[PDB]
This record gives sequence, C-alpha cells and structure tokens, in this order.
Amino acid sequence: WVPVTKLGRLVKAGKITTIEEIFLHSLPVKEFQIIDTLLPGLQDEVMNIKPVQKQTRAGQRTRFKAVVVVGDSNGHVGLGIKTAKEVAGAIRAGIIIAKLSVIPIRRGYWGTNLGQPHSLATKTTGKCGSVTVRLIPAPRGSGIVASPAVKKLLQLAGVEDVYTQSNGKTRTLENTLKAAFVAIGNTYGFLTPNLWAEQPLPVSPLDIYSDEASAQKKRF
Amino acid sequence: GRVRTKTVKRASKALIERYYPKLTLDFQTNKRLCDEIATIQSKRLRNKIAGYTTHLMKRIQKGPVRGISFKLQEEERERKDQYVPEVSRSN
Amino acid sequence: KVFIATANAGKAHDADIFSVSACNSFTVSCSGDGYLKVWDNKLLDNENPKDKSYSHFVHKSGLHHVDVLQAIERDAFELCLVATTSFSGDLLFYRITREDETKKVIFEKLDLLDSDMKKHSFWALKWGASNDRLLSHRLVATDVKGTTYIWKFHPFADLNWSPTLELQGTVESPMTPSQFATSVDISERGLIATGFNNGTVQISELSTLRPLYNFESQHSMNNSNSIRSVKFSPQGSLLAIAHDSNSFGCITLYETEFGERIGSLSVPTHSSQASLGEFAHSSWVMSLSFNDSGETLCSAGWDGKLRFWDVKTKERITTLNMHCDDIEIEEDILAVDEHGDSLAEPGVFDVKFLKKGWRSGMGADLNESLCCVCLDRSIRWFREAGGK
Amino acid sequence: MENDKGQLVELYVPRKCSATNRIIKADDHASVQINVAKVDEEGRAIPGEYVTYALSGYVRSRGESDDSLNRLAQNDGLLKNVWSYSR
Amino acid sequence: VLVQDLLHPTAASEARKHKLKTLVQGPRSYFLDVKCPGCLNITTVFSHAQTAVTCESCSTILCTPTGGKAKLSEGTSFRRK
Amino acid sequence: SLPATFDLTPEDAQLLLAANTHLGARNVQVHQEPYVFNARPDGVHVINVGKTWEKLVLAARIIAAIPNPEDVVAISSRTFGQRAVLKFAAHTGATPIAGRFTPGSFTNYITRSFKEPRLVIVTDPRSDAQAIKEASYVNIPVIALTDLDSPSEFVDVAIPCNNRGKHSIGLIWYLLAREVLRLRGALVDRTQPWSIMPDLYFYRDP
RNA sequence: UUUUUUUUUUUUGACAAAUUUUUUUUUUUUUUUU
Repeated sequence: WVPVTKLGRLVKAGKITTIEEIFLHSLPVKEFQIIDTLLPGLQDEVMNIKPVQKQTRAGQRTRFKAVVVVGDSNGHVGLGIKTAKEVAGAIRAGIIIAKLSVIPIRRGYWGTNLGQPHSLATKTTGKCGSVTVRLIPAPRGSGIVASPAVKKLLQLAGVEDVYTQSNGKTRTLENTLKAAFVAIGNTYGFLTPNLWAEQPLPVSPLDIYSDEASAQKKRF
Repeated sequence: GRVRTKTVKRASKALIERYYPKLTLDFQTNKRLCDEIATIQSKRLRNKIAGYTTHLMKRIQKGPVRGISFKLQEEERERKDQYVPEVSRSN
Repeated sequence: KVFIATANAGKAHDADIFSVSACNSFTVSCSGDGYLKVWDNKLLDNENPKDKSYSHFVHKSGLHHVDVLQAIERDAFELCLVATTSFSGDLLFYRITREDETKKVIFEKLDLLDSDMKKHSFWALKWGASNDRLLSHRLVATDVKGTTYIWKFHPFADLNWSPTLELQGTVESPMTPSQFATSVDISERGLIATGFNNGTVQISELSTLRPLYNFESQHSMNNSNSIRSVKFSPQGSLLAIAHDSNSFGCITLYETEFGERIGSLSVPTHSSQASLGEFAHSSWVMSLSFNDSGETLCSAGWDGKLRFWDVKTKERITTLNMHCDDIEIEEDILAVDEHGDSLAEPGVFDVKFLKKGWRSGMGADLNESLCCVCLDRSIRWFREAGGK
Repeated sequence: MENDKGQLVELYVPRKCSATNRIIKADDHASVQINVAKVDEEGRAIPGEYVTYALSGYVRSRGESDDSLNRLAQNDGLLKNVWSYSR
Repeated sequence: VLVQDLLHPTAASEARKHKLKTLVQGPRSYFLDVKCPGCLNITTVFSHAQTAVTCESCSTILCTPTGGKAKLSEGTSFRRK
Repeated sequence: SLPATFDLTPEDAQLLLAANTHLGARNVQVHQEPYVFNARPDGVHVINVGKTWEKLVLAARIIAAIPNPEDVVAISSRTFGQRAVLKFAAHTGATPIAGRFTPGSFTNYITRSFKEPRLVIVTDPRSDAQAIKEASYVNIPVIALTDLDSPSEFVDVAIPCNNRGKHSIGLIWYLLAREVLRLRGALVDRTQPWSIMPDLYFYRDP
C-alpha cells in the first residue's frame, strides 16, 4: 500500500476506526484504500456504460464512459463516473472514484417509531441537469417505488421502503443517478427537530494525534 | 537551427548546480572534465553539454542567473541586506 | 555543528543512574538506590528540573534498566507504559497518569505477568512500538541464560482497560554453554538484536521465532570482549554494535539482511601512540543511540566525550565532554596513557536522542534534543544545531 | 432517532456551525474547525486544552466568517471590543 | 451584516439615513423663532418655507422659499423652538 | 480572558505608528469590516489599532493550539513579504511558501510541493487568491493580513493592516513570531521586550 | 512635454441516390535415487 496523506497513515495505523468519524469532522478522502479499510463489505454495481466519440481530423476517439454505484446496505453509498479508451479500465477507475466519494444517509421512520429505521428521514430533492429526483418517506411494506437504476442505487444504499418522483429527461442514467445521489446526500444536510440540542464540538483525530502520525522521514 | 535541446540544457544546469568548484570558463578543459565527472553516451552530446556549461559559467560571472544555485551563492541569507551605511528614531 | 545546553539537574539520585528512556512529555530515569523518577521535558527554560520531579520507591536492590512507551490507540487513551527490571532480576510494570486539576504524577503499578514468569532473572528489555503490523504492541526481554523472552502485549480486550501479556516466543540460548545477555534492541522492520557478554550478537526474525544470523567478537583472545549496547536505525536496515578491547571503546556497524560489515568508527594520529587498534573511545562505550530522523549516530563513552558520527560520511561530526568543561576548540584524538586509560576520568552512563521538539524553549521543535546521565548524578539536557 | 425502547441510532450526529446553526454535512469541504488555546499566568499555551469553533463553508464562501467569529470570541470570554452588536 | 441589533442602532448610522427608512419614521424639520430686524418681538416660523412669509406686525420679508429649507434673508437671528 | 500584561504597551504602539500600519485604504473600507477609527481629511481611513492587536493575539493563540508547528504555512507571492515569511518560518516551526504558489500545493500529491497544512497564514488575499481558494477545497482555516479595500473570502481571524508599504508586513509577522514565542516558549512577557530588531525583516534594496 | 503615428481595391457556377460500430470480470508448469 504505502499511504500518502495524513488520513492514510491514521487509517493504516488503526487510529481511525469508522467512516462515521471522518464524516463528523468532514475530512476529504483522496486515497481509495482508506474507505476500503474502514468499510469492508462495500460492493460495486456497474449501472451503465455508453460510448462517446470525439470527432477528429482522421476519425473518432470512441472513448467509453462508465457509471459505477458502490455501497453496503447500511446507509453508505457512492456514485462514481469515469471515461476511458477501454471498458475494463473505465469500470475500474469508476469503482475507485465511487469508493473515494462515499456519503452517509440519514434514514429514519415514516411515522411509527419502532425497531430500526426503514425509509428516509425527510422529503429530499436533488437536481442535476434537467433531472429532478424527489425521494419521499414511505410506510412499512411499500418497497422501493422507483425506476430500475434508482431502485438499485437505493437497494445498495440500505433503504427498504421509499417513494420517488422525478421530472425532465430521465433517459440519461448519468444525470438521473447523480440527482439521486445528491438527494440521498441532502438527508443529513437538513434540520430536524430532534437535532436542536447543542453538542460540544469534538476535536478531530487529525488534530489530536497529529505528531504521532504525521508525514514521516527516516532516510535510512 | 542551432538551438540546444532539453537533455543538453537541463543536464548542464544540474552539473553546474552540484559541481561549481571546477568547471573553469574554457571549453576544452570542461570537455574532458565532463567525460570524467559523469557518464555520457555519445561524443557529440557530451561536447554540447560542455559548451553549454561554458556558456553558463560565462554568464554566471557577470551576474546571478535565475534558476541555478550552487551553495557558493547561498551565503547571502542573514547577511543579505544589512547593506550600505549612508553616513552623515527622530526627529 | 554545535550543541547549546538548556539545563542540568544535579544530585538527582543517591546511587548511580544507569538507564534513561524518554517519551513525548517526560524522561524516565532509573537508578541504583531504588527510586523511579520521571523528569518533565515541558520545562519553562529558566527552571531547575527538581521542581517537576516525581519520585517513587519501587525496589531497594535498585533499577539498572527501564523502558517507556507513550502512545494512543482507541479515541484518545494516553497510554504511557513504564516497564523496569531491578538488580534482583524482577520484572515490574507501571502505568503513569497525572491528575486532572493538580497535575500530580500517579505511579499506578501493574502486575500483568504471572509469578511463574516474574520468577525468571531478567536483565535488558525494550518496547517495540507497533503501527498496526501487530494488532497491539510488542515487548522484548533478555535473561541470565540468553532465553530471550518476547511478548505480544494487549492493553485492551473487549473498548475497556484489560491489560494482558501473551507470550509471543522464547529465542533460546545461542551457544552451549550459555552466555549472559548484556543488551537488547528491536526495530520497526521486525528484527530482534540480542547482545551477549562474549562479543556475540544473535539476530532473530520476529515472525517465526527463528535466528536469521549472528556475529562474533572482533577480538580473538580476556581484553573486554563483551557487548555494550546493540542499536538499530529506525526504518533502515543499518545495525549498530559497541564492544571493547583492553580498556577501550569500539563501535561496529553492519547491514540487516546480508550481514556485510560497513565501518569501524575510529580516530588516528600520534597521541594514541601510532595506534594499531583503531578504536572510537579511549574507554568503554557505555551507550549508543540513533536519532529519530535516521542519519547521524550518538556515542557515549566512559571517557566523558560524546562523539557524534555521521553514517553517510562514516566519520565523526563533533565531540562534547559532558562531565568536564571542554567546548570551543577540539584537537580530537583518543588519549592513551602508557599505563592504560586516558587522563580524562569522568563517569558517563547513558545518552539518548529525543524527537524534534519534545522540549520547550528556543531550542525546541526547530531542533532535536539530547539527554544524558553521569556517575555524579547530574542528569543533563542539551539542545542541538543552533541555527534557527 | 431514538427507537421504541429509547435506544439511539442515526449513525453519526453531525456538527453545527457556531454562527448559523446549520448542519455541517460530510461533503461540505469549505467548512472549518478553528481550535483556540486557553492561557494561564504569564500567558503561555497549556497543550491539550482548547476551545473549538466550527464554521460553515457557506459563510466562508460569502466572506463574512470574520465578523461572526469575532462575535463568538467576544461573548464567550476572550476579548473586549472588536465586535459591535450595535453597528 | 449577518448578526446585529436594529432596535438600538447609532445616531451616527441613522441621522445619515432617510426620514422614511428609520426605525420610527420622523421628520427632519425643526421649528425656528426668528427675531426680525424692524420689530423687537419674535416670529414663530417652520424651518421649511413653502410660502414666502413676511413679519407679524411691520410687514417686511423674513424668509424666501427654495427647493428645500427656507432662505432666511439678511442678518436675522433665530432659535430652535 | 488573557491577563492585563498581554495588552498594547506604549512602545509597541509607537512601533506600530512608525511603520504606518494604522493607515487603511484610499477608495473604500468595505463594509465586510468595521475597523475604522474615523477618516483623515484629504486622504485614507485610519484603523482602530487596539482591535488589530487583539486580532493578532487571537491568531497567535490559534497558532499555538496547533500541535505540530511546521504544518503552519506562510503564503507569500508579495515580494515585500518574502523575506519576512522566511524569517518567521525560521523562528517558528512553520514552513514557508515564497514566490510562486504552484496550484495543487494543498490539493493532491504526486507534485513535490504537496504540503498538508493544519493552518495557513497569508500575506495578502488579493495577490495570493489562488492559495486561499485552494485552502477552501481541503478544510483549512486562513489568517490573512487584510487591507480594508482588499476582499475577505474564506478568511478567518483577519488582521486589518497596511499591506502597501515595506514597514508593515515584516512588523506584523515579527509581532506574531514574538507572540508565539511568548506563548508555548521561553521568553517572558513583561520583563523581556526581545532584542531581535524588526530591521531583520522587510524587503531587499537592492 | 497623454507622447509619438498611420493614403485606398474585379472574376471563381455546379458535384445524381443509397453506404460508421460494440461488449464484462481480468487468471500459466515439469525433477526420482542412495
């Protein structure tokens, strides 16, 4: 492995345990290995690959473009997009980017307060391009009411019951899925009543043991 | 035309950076010095490198060139600008 | 280039100060009288270290070796572990924690190992500070027989405090009949340097408890064959040893893989009587220590002079006489009187590098710091470089 | 957040901005966490003993983190003057 | 900006503002009592003119009208009542 | 609150005056900042200095709170402040970034200029905007020695100073260095003014 | 001593219809005896 960046070391040395911690202090993940180490179960899903053609003097640069959705069924998902001149590589780097950009989901209850959440906490909308994607809380035993791609994304996300409502040109999995990702992301970025109490603002693990896990040297 | 390429220029610069003692401003002496100082593949290339080093030294003598620094140039740090007593706070 | 002095605490203990380990906040100091004494590194420049001294009488026979381990694991548990072996050959563990308001250092004792293992007569020991190579931390220890004991240390075990020392392994004696193990060291790369009293150095890999290789004495004849202080370069494979002749000090250096020699550290010329024996110090080399940055190597001799050795150059950088005043000039050579020893007769015991700024002052964080201990019991602290 | 039998879930409760009380979500990388020291006699540092102040990325982007921070510093108790409630 | 008090601002940052966009709307038009040149008795006059006012008894010109505040002619003293 | 000894002493005030730090801006004080002690006739706005001192004290008090002192970064594309930032770097643990910034000094490795600072301190946010903007992307607080007319995007604990003349920047940095030595370090506050003359700082000529 | 200084421009109309392209995870040996 041999990690660069301060986080990379901390994750390696067993200082940071959960991704929750990173999410708390909002530290930017640049190595894809960090999250992998943190969260082992994470599995991929190649939703769609399409070809795209740069027209050129001679002919065409027919480079592919893959959308990869990663996640485990426990409130963490990541959408990743990548273009490449071969398909395999494109899928690979798509998985990479997806792992890099994971987001947590504030998933809660419809109304009744029983054992474990099932639907989303609040009505969230995400827009991307022409596409809007409104995710709405649904009651128990409703299931995912969405188009295949979004459905899959939500299955991965760890959401059981949910209603969806979209608008615009949905025939472009790219923008749709991006919007979905934005919306699920904006579940946390939204004030609920139970989160009105003042917390004491904990200190970051990057602040605490900076000296004991900084950029090392030792030439020999 | 007669423009010197990347591997001649850069390498020359590198040499001046880590060998400022020696490299006197004469071509022929440098030419053999280059054969001694470091491994060079072709004769032509070596000669070119030598020439460029000679050029650089020639233009190091007149003033401090931007890009290169060879530890002899360093010293001016604590004693950089405690300079020029003007000769004959308030008021 | 030059090492300016920060402070020196005189008349620390009653008997001699043998070993002196260090951590982020403080320097631990064992001694012959029986006290464990921690000394604060966070000092306010103009102050006597006696003001921040905290003693603890542990065993009347005295303490010759002690080793420290300051680290964090779960969230922010400031684990400071001080392990020590007395003159009786009894292993003791101590966790060191301060009070919230008062800041008084509480020496909380720990009996992690059972009485069957504490029975065995130990000598030297060291903490191998892990970095998730092992699940928790490592510890090594020597004994009279040479059966080098190794422990897979766990502080936690389902998070809540529950310290246990599971035995990793026991590297048996190198030769039969056995030898008294004088010194020991462990590296981050995972090698176990075990030193012995007949100039023998047993190198053992950490995983399978197997001996990789070993060296023998340079002296083939006795004129002090014994090993003084085995030491490793932190990450790199370079391995440092100290042995003697007939009342001298000789440093020897090797590589950690092939075992090919690289350089015996020495100083030539006339005041050593021409000098067939190219040696480092005029008396026994009592301690060796690599700095945390890697390059450069400290060496403390009984003669008084702290010689600094650049491993890149394979040559001395500078001297520093700790006991007697000898700064400024330096006509550097081993003083060899025709009887045996040098005319310089102080009593040095140990020297140790400290990381780039565990001290506080002007010489702090800009530079690395230096610690050392003497026979007159005046423990010292020195700043480095002098160019910031 | 608390289910039937009390029992808290909602993995990770996020921060709040000291100025605006808006939630500092994970991907919001413009947000900042200021760490201020607490002094004793003759000033001095006291390492490991701090007062934290979290600021949202939005405010910084808008360019009025300064003011609100000043306020936060004044009313808590480490200044006099600087910030003015009556502009 | 962001956080401040608009209930008690400052006279510095309020007297500058317009009459209508203060906290409590109030005019910028005091009343003045002019002592005329001829007679010794006063004349109670509003600071802004509208019409060209002459004196109470000995009818001569006091203050001519302009685009804003009254143009008090010649050397004539006054008060703020 | 801090003790009474850590206040603006007369000699310090005198020093500040000598530089002309209190001189603000010709065209505008941007209402972003209220740091003005009434404007001078036929010229610039005057800065409330005590406020500046207090801000400096905070900035130092934040710098000391960072554990490793070398992950502070002194940004300077301003030719006037290069030597200053070097000297400050030498004195504190902090690392310098003189001359050209080179984008991606904070964002993404592979480049050798990749530094991962815990805190950043800047000379001027106008000329070194690329640095500030970079700081936005990777969760870094910024401490800029701001002018009045100059902008205030992403800047925390802004120190309102003159950043036109030579004698100003070297002064502020010097003060900061003194403070961070007074905090966490050897030098006593009241009894020792510190005899390292601010002539050490400032630009080259030639 | 805002501060120098400039000069122009034909004719060229068309080109028969139909006529490229698409996929996902990645992995190589041989040897008995005392």
